[PDB]
Amino acid sequence: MFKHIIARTPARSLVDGLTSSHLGKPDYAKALEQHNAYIRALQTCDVDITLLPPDERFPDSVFVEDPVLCTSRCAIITRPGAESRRGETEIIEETVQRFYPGKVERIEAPGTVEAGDIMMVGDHFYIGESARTNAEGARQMIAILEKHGLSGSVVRLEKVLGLKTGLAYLEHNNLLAAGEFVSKPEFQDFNIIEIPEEESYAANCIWVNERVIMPAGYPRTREKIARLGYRVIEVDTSEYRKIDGGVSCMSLRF
Repeated sequence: MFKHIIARTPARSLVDGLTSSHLGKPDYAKALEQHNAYIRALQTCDVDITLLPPDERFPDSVFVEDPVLCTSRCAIITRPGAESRRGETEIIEETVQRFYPGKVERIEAPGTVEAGDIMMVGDHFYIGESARTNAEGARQMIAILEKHGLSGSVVRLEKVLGLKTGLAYLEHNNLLAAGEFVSKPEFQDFNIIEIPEEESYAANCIWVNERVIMPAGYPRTREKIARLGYRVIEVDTSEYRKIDGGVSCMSLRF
């Protein structure tokens, strides 16, 4: 159960975010609206929201998910592989302090980590290795998790750019899997829910106090979720999709 959410308002320089596709550039005017709709969605999940102001110096700052990992025992300020984002950790640490007084950790060079590559299952965190999360980084992470009585294995990435890009743990041993992940050994004791190819983007959803927020326009996937009896909530994030961003990326939940 979550009691807090953290989000940051999209910067105008958002059009110059770190994309890796020819999905086109995002429309600030439209993106700013989707974010709002996003927040209003969370306003109905019995959590209190700490909405941070937009910082133009970081296009992708709206993706607070990556900068930090928030656990039930501590918080780990990560270290963004992408340097244009590495500063984001500093503009959020104050908020992190307020919530985790005296219990704040941080990744030190040369290792790097982006919480987007981490999935939280119970007290275990799966850390998929990517271009953004190198071996050293992940190592320190598990090191820290262990320090505070927590665990964290590692997962190997074939196709997907980030861990929670084809996965989503909706609690109750329910996993959303797309692409490779569907048969990845590690998650065979989970109620793997397959996401069809054309809808692989909906593999990135978030479970919030029994409600489940997902991108708008992915019916099939949507169906399966309502199936399980989750109060599904659709939010159009198309403009974030343009820069590999989704519902999980846009917030910290703890």
